[PDB]
Amino acid sequence: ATVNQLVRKPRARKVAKSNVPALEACPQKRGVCTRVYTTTPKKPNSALRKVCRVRLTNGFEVTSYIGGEGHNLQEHSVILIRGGRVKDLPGVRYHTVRGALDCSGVKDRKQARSKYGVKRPKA
Amino acid sequence: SMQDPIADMLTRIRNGQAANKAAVTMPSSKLKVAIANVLKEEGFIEDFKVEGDTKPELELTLKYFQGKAVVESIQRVSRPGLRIYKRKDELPKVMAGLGIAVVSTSKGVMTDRAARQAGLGGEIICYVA
Amino acid sequence: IALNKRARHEYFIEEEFEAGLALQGWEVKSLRAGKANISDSYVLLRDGEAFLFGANITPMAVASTHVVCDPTRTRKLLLNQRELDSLYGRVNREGYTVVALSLYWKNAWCKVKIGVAKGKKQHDKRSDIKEREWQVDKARIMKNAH
RNA sequence: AGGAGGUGAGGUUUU
RNA sequence: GCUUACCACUUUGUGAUUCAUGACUGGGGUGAAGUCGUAACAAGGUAACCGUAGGGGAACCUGCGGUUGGAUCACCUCCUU
RNA sequence: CCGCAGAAGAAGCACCGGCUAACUCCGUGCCAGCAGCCGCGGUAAUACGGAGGGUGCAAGCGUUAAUCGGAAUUACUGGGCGUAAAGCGCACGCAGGCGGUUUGUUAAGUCAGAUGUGAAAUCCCCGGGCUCAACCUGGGAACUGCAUCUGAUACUGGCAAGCUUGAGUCUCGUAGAGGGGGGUAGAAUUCCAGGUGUAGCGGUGAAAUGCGUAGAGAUCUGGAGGAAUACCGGUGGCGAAGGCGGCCCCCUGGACGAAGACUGACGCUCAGGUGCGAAAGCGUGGGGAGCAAACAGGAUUAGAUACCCUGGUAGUCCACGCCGUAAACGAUGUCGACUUGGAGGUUGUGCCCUUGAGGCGUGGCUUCCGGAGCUAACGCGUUAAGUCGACCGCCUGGGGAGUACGGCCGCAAGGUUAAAACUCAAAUGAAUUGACGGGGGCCCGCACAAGCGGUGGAGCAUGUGGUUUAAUUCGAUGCAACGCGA
RNA sequence: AGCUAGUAGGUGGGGUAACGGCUCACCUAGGCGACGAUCCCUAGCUGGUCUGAGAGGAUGACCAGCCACACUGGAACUGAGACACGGUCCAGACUCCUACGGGAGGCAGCAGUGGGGAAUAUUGCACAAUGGGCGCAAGCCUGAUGCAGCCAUGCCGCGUGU
Ligand SMILES: [Mg+2]
Ligand SMILES: [Mg+2]
Ligand SMILES: [Mg+2]
Ligand SMILES: [Mg+2]
Ligand SMILES: [Mg+2]
Ligand SMILES: [Mg+2]
Ligand SMILES: [Mg+2]
Ligand SMILES: [Mg+2]
Ligand SMILES: [Mg+2]
Ligand SMILES: [Mg+2]
Ligand SMILES: [Mg+2]
Ligand SMILES: [Mg+2]
Ligand SMILES: [Mg+2]
Ligand SMILES: [Mg+2]
Ligand SMILES: [Mg+2]
Repeated sequence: ATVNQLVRKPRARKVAKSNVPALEACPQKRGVCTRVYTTTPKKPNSALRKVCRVRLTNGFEVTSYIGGEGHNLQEHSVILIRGGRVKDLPGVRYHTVRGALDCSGVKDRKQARSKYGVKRPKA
Repeated sequence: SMQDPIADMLTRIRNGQAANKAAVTMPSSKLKVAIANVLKEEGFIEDFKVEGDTKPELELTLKYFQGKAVVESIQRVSRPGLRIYKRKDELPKVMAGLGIAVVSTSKGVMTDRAARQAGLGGEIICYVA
Repeated sequence: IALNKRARHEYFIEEEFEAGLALQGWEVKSLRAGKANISDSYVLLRDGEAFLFGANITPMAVASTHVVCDPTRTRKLLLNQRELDSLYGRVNREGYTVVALSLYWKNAWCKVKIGVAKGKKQHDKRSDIKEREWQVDKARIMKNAH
């Protein structure tokens, strides 16, 4: 706290890691899911969750959660990851953009169409 | 050890105010009597008297308008560890003109308003309010 | 062994037998390997001798990249006539709920090792219900603010 | 309250 | 045209740093409370903790130095408060 | 710009439990599923999927990516280090930072005036033109900066002079387990030798391992050997810390008290660096009475690697070195000044009728309570955790981790510096109520203790669990279910 | 946590359009460094832009000034002005052509294609205006520039009606 101490060694700021290191300051990443499966969740939300391990173009393999009810995803699928973490899944910090070259929207879903890929129906 | 006489004087003044002492005594110097004069000009104290020749002793008497002390806050500014200097017009005004930021300028010791009127600057000894 | 850790930690299994089930070619050929998701299969009363419910199909890469094979498909349990009405009565007035536990093999048939488990009671929510009531009361009592 | 007068621990760790 | 010196690139030999890989091996975190014992939280039923040495299938145990971040006080008898 | 038919040719997204603006139904029923957090969803979901209806923006709405803000959450303005993360174990000291009082002189830091300059562009202000705007543009200010010339001398500083008020020396004493070396005394324990002497000794909550008719244990004589010094001895003293405890001698350090004389800022704090540094451990050579890691045997327990017992080596001891780690604590770094107090222990000193051990006090060390003040409170409180100044070190959510790697030191065990990846959304500190304690104190109970008579042993009846069938309808499950509903 | 000996300086020559170890011969053994020398990683810098009341933090999108570069590397010439962005020589990789005697090439210019990516443009018109260079000058050309195409990528305005 002494001014002489500050002069002899300036007070430095603590670095802060990004919550999505595998993105490297990029809005989205493309890869293909090395495996698509389901993972047991934590204590309170025992509802089953769907995940896939996908190796990106940067040489890193990450696990991404699948939203919606029913997933149009499998292995060998060209996917898109956007980022975002779920506190209910251990070690999961990614989300898949359903509707990017190998996925359809949620079947029989008429709400949040923009967020779930489906286009607005004519009738 | 004794690295700043002005800070010691301010601390003794504040302690006397806290303890409701009538008079506080200390060793004297030209800077100390100058600060005492600049404080007495605005009447933050009753009077300062320096006695003795071999060991000059300055004793300052504290004003008391009521049970509350006349001087409420007093803070050293230009400490030996960090000196403070401001421009001609950039001197601070404590409590928007209520109180004095004692400043020693080229001509001598004076208050913030006196420094602004004289159009010069110097080092800010202490804020008093 | 597909022990169904949920039904193991809660409401230990009491009664079971050995029988297969009916399925199409889409949701088969992976149960031979073993991959499946049969955790807490919600088997309920069906007119066709309590058709298999709850458990979904394995997420193995057998997909036609549209769906896995069948998001919801009929699965049939196997019983000549022993447990339709008795199962209804037990669920109604006993507390025993039959669920699927494991998938054993005769090397050909993926056997439905359905277990009749007891309905266990929920945890005492008598604290969180009052917490929610206090939260809504706090949200409602913000009226006198202008 | 200044100094010395003594018990009573193999007899239950888990949920 | 011949030649000398200065390089640039290449090659050789020997070093330094970094990355990936590597049979195997060590420790850590999360999940199940599955197995085993109960070490700590009360005097936690042997008060623990810190330093250090040794031992055990492990929580730990024991040997020596230090702390209260421990408990009754005095199962009786005294005399000072 | 003028004419041409007709609204005729042109609206979506997100959200609707609190943060935040918005409520109802249907179906699923910890399932399917939403989400940034809090958190939902176990038959009745305004939270999930759908529907209806509302709200927020609108040719644009939501998710994601990056910066700052809120984060005072790297804090210079503007944090903290006793118990939440944080005072190095302690001391010396260099570079470095700061610096008591007075005079003169320098213009260095600082202040004032003036000049040039800070490209244009861009922000901003006054206006103008594109249907206003977006956009463009004129003028102005600003760009806090930089260098130069002249003055100011209060402060910091360079130079020259001084002073004691700080800091040291000398004179005289005081107290002290301060440090090292060399001798020396006693008690006690162990062992050996000698005498008496018999069936036991030792030990535990209880037993046994262990020793013993060869003569133990027990009691008297002599001798050998090692460690520490009963009482005085004490919240007493000394030392920087660790630490220091019979007595004497030798060498020697440090502290305080009395004024006096002397130098005269010679001072304070320190990175690196140096030295000291409990105990344990390591190397060399001795020594070993007791204690006892590890180990052996006997107990306990369902098992005991341990608390119970008998042995028992290293070590504990000495001399020279290595190690440099402790809850090395006052969890409070060193130094200087100020601020009410009340009771104390020890020392020196003036002093008073020393009338007596007492009276008026004053300085050095230390303990408790306590005012203002401070702190989240507990509590600090003149020996501050209060008021301030000078300097150094340290902390930035927890685990991973004081861990690996790297460097250095060490014979070794290891010590110093010192992370990241990953994971969680808490971790923690003070304090209140209840609960609990094989915690304490106090008072009660066919509860304990004292008596009397019952069940489990036999026969019969009633209900329940298991089995069985067509049902053995069904309800209840310790006290508080079982001749219960009935 | 040490680096450096053409390295620090001087004496003279040479060299440069000019100073200078820029270089040569000799001599002196210093110079830099705890204000971080040397070494490793990263990085175009500035005016500015964003976020902030402020000090501060992030960054260098458009535009302007400066620097460096033109497949990688080395070297020189012309020219006042380069070690040369659509001049020259050479080593290496790649590609292309060849009659197999032997030659050409460097889109980080405008466009455009292959690959990468979450992801970003037409192989247009014109010197019509300004500017650029050449020339008595008319006049030449300019992928600078101006206009045109696509994209809601961002700002602004209007409309779906009363
Ligand atoms: Mg225990
Ligand atoms: Mg801010
Ligand atoms: Mg900040
Ligand atoms: Mg803080
Ligand atoms: Mg702490
Ligand atoms: Mg300390
Ligand atoms: Mg330590
Ligand atoms: Mg022994
Ligand atoms: Mg400490
Ligand atoms: Mg107190
Ligand atoms: Mg952390
Ligand atoms: Mg270590
Ligand atoms: Mg020359
Ligand atoms: Mg770069
Ligand atoms: Mg070209």
